[PDB]
Amino acid sequence: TELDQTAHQSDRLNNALLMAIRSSANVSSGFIEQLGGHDESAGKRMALSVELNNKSQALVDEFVENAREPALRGLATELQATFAEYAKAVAGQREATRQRSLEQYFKVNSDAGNAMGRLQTLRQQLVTTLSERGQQIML
Amino acid sequence: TAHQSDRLNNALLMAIRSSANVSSGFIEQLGGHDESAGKRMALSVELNNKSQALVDEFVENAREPALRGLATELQATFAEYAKAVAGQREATRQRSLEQYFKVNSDAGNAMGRLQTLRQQLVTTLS
Ligand SMILES: O=C(O)c1ccccc1O
Repeated sequence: TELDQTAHQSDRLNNALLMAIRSSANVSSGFIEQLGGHDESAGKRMALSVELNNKSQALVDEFVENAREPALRGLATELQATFAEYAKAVAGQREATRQRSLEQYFKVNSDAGNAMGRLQTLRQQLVTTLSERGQQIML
Repeated sequence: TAHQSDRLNNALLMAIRSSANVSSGFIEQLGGHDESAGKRMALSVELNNKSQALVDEFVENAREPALRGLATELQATFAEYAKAVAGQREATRQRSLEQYFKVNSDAGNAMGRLQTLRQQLVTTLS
């Protein structure tokens, strides 16, 4: 049944990164809605961005708990540390939205992109490692 | 089955990055970063073309009747998302905040459905 446990680890990964990117999509589009005077819609996107990054970090933390094989743990905790960096930058984008400052938005939008670029590469290496472990069981 | 999951997961990650880039690009236009906004727009076009190609490969390789209806639903829902993101791009080229807001709800709801659709598709891929 360790076979179906590598699939749960892979789905936690894919869901975490998808929601992590959806959260940045919500703050940027919410920032635009705010500049158009759509305060209510912008507030809902801020809340959705909070909820998505919290859900993603919960999956990430569940991911590193169940990653016990050392061929997997080395990439797992770098994914957690990189994500905490990504989460703070998106949180910085949200406070710039509430403050209506393009200045603060550009200040941390480069941080979010850098951490997201490393998150996507870390997912690729982790997905390959999980797929390799699952295949190792069938042979 | 491994190629289908890679197509599905990469298609969705690239589709959401295509949207995040046009919103980023729109914000750069508001700040006077016209050259940097053009680079976000081009990357959004490319991510959309690549994710559309993966969705097409996925649907063609999803023949087992347990997946045929779910694959077609993914295709149509993905079409709704891409159309909205294309509307985000055209609202950006016309520098219209109101046109951006109109299509933003269509993109958010479609991607919320794609998130649940992808989960159901990979459990049927087991
Ligand atoms: O994924 C979302 O929730 C979303 C929201 C607004 C715009 C584009 C999007 O993908």
